[PDB]
Amino acid sequence: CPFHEVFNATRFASVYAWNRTRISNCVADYSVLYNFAPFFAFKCYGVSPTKLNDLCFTNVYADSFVIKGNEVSQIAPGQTGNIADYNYKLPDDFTGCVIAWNSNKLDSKHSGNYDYWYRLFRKSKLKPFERDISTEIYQAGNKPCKGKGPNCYFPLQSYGFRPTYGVGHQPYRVVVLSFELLHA
Amino acid sequence: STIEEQAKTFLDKFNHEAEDLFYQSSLASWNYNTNITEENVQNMNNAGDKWSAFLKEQSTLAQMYPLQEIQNLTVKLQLQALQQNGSSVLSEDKSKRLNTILNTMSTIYSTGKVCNPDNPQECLLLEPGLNEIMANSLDYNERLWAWESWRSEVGKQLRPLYEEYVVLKNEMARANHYEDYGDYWRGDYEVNGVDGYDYSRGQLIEDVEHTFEEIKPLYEHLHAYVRAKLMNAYPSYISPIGCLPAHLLGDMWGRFWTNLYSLTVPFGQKPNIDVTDAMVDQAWDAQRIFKEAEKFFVSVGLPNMTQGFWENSMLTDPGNVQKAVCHPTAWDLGKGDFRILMCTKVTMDDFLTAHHEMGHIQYDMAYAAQPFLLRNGANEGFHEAVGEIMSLSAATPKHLKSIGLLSPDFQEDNETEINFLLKQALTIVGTLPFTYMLEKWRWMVFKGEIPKDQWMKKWWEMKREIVGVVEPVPHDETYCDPASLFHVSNDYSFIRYYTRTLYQFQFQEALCQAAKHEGPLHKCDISNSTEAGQKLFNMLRLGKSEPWTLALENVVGAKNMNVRPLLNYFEPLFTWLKDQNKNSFVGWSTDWSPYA
Ligand SMILES: *[C@@H]1O[C@H](CO)[C@@H](O[C@@H]2O[C@H](CO)[C@@H](O[C@@H]3O[C@H](CO)[C@@H](O)[C@H](O)[C@@H]3O)[C@H](O)[C@H]2NC(C)=O)[C@H](O)[C@H]1NC(C)=O
Ligand SMILES: *[C@@H]1O[C@H](CO)[C@@H](O[C@@H]2O[C@H](CO)[C@@H](O[C@@H]3O[C@H](CO)[C@@H](O)[C@H](O)[C@@H]3O)[C@H](O)[C@H]2NC(C)=O)[C@H](O)[C@H]1NC(C)=O
Ligand SMILES: *[C@@H]1O[C@H](CO)[C@@H](O[C@@H]2O[C@H](CO)[C@@H](O)[C@H](O)[C@H]2NC(C)=O)[C@H](O)[C@H]1NC(C)=O
Ligand SMILES: *[C@@H]1O[C@H](CO)[C@@H](O)[C@H](O)[C@H]1NC(C)=O
Ligand SMILES: *[C@@H]1O[C@H](CO)[C@@H](O)[C@H](O)[C@H]1NC(C)=O
Ligand SMILES: *[C@@H]1O[C@H](CO)[C@@H](O)[C@H](O)[C@H]1NC(C)=O
Ligand SMILES: *[C@@H]1O[C@H](CO)[C@@H](O)[C@H](O)[C@H]1NC(C)=O
Ligand SMILES: *[C@@H]1O[C@H](CO)[C@@H](O)[C@H](O)[C@H]1NC(C)=O
Ligand SMILES: [Zn+2]
Repeated sequence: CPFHEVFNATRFASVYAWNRTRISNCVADYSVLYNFAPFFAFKCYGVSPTKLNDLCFTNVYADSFVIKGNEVSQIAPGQTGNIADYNYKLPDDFTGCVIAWNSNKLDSKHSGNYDYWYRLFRKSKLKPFERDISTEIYQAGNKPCKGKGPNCYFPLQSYGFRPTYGVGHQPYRVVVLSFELLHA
Repeated sequence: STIEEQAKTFLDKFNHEAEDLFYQSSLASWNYNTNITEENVQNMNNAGDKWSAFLKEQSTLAQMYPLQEIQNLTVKLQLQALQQNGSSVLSEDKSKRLNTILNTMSTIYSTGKVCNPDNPQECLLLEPGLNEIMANSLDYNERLWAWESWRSEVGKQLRPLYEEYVVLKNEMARANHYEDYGDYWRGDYEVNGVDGYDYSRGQLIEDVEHTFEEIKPLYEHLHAYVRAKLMNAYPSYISPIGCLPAHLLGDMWGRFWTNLYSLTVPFGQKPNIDVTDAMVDQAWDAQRIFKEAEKFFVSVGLPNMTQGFWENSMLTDPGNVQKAVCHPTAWDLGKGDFRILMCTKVTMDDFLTAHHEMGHIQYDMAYAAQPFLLRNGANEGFHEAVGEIMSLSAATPKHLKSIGLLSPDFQEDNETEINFLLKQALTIVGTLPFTYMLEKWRWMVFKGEIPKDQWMKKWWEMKREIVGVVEPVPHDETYCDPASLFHVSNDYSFIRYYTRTLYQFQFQEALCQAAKHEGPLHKCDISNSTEAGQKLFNMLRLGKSEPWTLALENVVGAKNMNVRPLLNYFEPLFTWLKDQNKNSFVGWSTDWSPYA
């Protein structure tokens, strides 16, 4: 089954444009990823893995995130913050597993990895499993807006990952395996 | 649709832009500091120019939001930091003139040298050179020659520049809705808003006067003892009741009195504590010193160093291959990057400097969670005080005996304690009047009570009345004596040191009381005392988000500056001085002058 293309790729997607990777039509063998990829984060809020043999998945979804260090705690049910409210929101009844791992050796650069973006401003809150690609400028004042300049601001901002950052600022490749058990 | 929401969004954008820009600038600066190479200078210049341009561009857009329509007391501080017109209130030509005058003053101070008479081919700089003469000479004529020379060559090339500097700075200060530039600096201690913790800009002067009115007896006794002891080295140059000449204080300006220990030691037969031989005999390195400092810091419950600090921070001099600047400094590059830059040697002085720098790093690491604009100390005095409390606490004989660097059978006597107390006093107590007088003179000059033609007539007049030092030769209005200092020729404040010195002993007393210590304060170690660390943490993580009065009250228990702990720390020395000088005279008269 394809897990090699899902976990061992050169490039992933930004959190604002997170890839809802489709996994289907194969046999679940991710125990090698236990040893090949030492997942430091592994939180399962749904059923126990030991029950996974009773019910399998066909139309299961997977998510690929590239986010900061002091943010994996924000990817949890009932949590709040910038990313949870504007970028990716999980439902309260979330049955899935969050997995994260450090990616200094392949997602950091001396000049700066200016290829991963994240939403900052939006005139609303998000709902579970919603994706936004809009690039229209954000309004902050009463006057109508055409272009940047005054209070109006662009809605997207990029990261500045470097290999010599601290533990809380180094990029974490975060597979939020929000694999939906109810839908498959 | 309101103003508060728009201000919140504006600060949100600025917070994310400034982090990246500042990190780039700091990394470039560190890379320059490691080497000495042209391309590093080019990169540093480019990064600094970009950061300054971004800050200037962002400053203009922040004035659109009125300060009176926002009631949050947290975003208001950040906006007040940002809404400040720096030097753009005046016209472009005036700003160019101010930048030129500052650069000229700095260049004149930096590259000043004096040549011995009739020997044009032999000229000495300030460092090395005149400093060695000031710190390690027992002669009389040479010290006076150097003291008069340095000022004669430097100050007259700075006074006319300083007049225009003062005029333009006053113009800018009045354009910024202030009273003068002295009020501009006093505004750092200003607190407005929440009731019960207000601190007007004018309260600082009264507080400093009241606090200094209590230190006078101890300083009087110390001055009398020093004057009595120095009559043995300069038998025919010191008045029995007069003031001490300023050229015999072991320093160019008299800021510290440390270099007089070899002349005023009470018991010269009994040696002091020096563990250098113990350091050598056990094959100690810089890594061992740093790990011992880390062990000391963790003994009180504080966190320890990040892994990256052990990799990106250099500890020893690379050698002739590279060329670095050996100067201890704690670097906070942001985004979780903390480094230490110091060339370490096996010596007790480095053993204490490591503790000072690691305290710096701990304080910097404490407030990493606050927003970018609030990532600093409560005021300009907390930082070095937090650094120095550890250095004072780590030099106790009990700690040295506990770590095995001293012989367990060394019977500590009540005679070495006097020596240690005197050595500490000569460098702590003897600098407060100098700082206080310099700041008072600067404030009086900026305010306007002293006309342009009556500057020096006050400058030497205050000395005789406060510090007890007299000029060896007369001076006229052409000289500019204060500008000879680094902090006066270059635009720098000077009231930091007085507040830091008063805060450090108060914090030490609070921690020692919280540590269940029995005995004199000078024999206090905060090691193995969790209660002595957690309390300090309550101040470490606040940062600038709260008024400094509340931060001070959270540890000591009082919301105002106090001096009683400082005098309590020196009680046995005070008693010994009182007993010793019963046959001498305390006090000085402002009539005796060496030149008349
Ligand atoms: C002045 O503005 C600051 C923010 O600029 C306000 O501080 C903020 O206060 C809110 C509460 O109203 C904090 O929200 C937090 O939300 C989480 C969500 O789970 C909740 O668990 C917390 O208990 C808390 O309510 C927010 O973190 C905090 N932010 C900061 C930077 O302090 C402050 O309240 C304003 N002043 C007044 C008087 O309202
Ligand atoms: C220093 O900061 C102050 C604000 O704290 C800036 O003052 C503002 O300056 C602008 C331009 O001079 C003023 O706009 C003009 O106001 C007049 C009178 O209301 C109006 O007739 C013009 O059409 C124009 O709008 C603005 O009112 C003024 N605001 C305040 C509160 O003083 C000042 O420009 C800054 N100085 C710099 C950046 O050099
Ligand atoms: C702080 O506490 C530690 C732990 O008690 C002290 O280290 C001990 O010192 C005694 C000296 O008699 C040794 O017998 C123990 O073996 C040491 N502990 C360990 C774990 O080795 C330390 O000396 C104390 N520091 C101060 C300054 O009192
Ligand atoms: C992952 O990719 C690396 C580099 O191509 C390769 O050496 C390694 O064997 C791969 N492991 C997996 C998951 O197949
Ligand atoms: C998502 O991942 C799938 C499977 O690797 C890939 O085929 C597809 O191109 C990706 N899409 C995006 C938007 O990255
Ligand atoms: C420092 O200088 C050496 C040689 O002078 C060079 O090899 C090295 O790359 C330089 N490093 C930095 C950070 O400038
Ligand atoms: C102190 O440093 C040691 C050495 O790595 C570490 O094991 C310990 O966790 C540190 N203490 C704290 C409170 O971080
Ligand atoms: C130390 O104690 C002795 C006790 O015999 C006493 O005579 C002496 O005055 C004390 N002080 C000094 C400085 O020796
Ligand atoms: Zn320091």
